[PDB]
Amino acid sequence: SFDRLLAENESLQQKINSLEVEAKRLQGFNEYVQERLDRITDDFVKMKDNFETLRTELSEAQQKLRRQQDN
Amino acid sequence: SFDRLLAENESLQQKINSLEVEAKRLQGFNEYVQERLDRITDDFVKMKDNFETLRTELSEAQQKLRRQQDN
Repeated sequence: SFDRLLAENESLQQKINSLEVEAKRLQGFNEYVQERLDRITDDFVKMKDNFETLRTELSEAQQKLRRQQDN
Repeated sequence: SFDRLLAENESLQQKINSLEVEAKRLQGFNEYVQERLDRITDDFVKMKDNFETLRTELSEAQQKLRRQQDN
C-alpha cells in the first residue's frame, strides 16, 4: 500500500548524501572564516582610519623631508 | 516486509528539514563571504606592507616636523 514511500526511501538516503557532505563541510568552513571575518575587520577598519592620519602627515612630511631629512 | 524502511521514511523527511535549511543557507553565506574574503585580503595585506613604509618614514618625519613643519 505505502509502496511509493518505499520508492522514496531509496531516494531519500541518496539525496541526503549530497546534503550531509555539503552542510557539514560548509559549517566547518563557516567556523573557520568566522574567526578571520572578525579579526581582519579590526586591523583593517582601524588601520584605514589610522592610515589617513599617517598619509596626510607623511604626504606633506615627504615634501619637506626632501628638503632636509636629517641633513 | 520492508516496514522498517517505512519507519525510516518519516524519519528521513524530518531529518532532511534540518539539512536543507542549513546547507543551503550556508552556501548563500559562503557565496557572500567569498566576495569579501578575497577583496579584503588585497587592501589588507598590501596596506600592511605599504604601512611600514609610511610608518618608518613618518615616524622619523614627525620628530623632524615638530622642529619645522612649514614654519
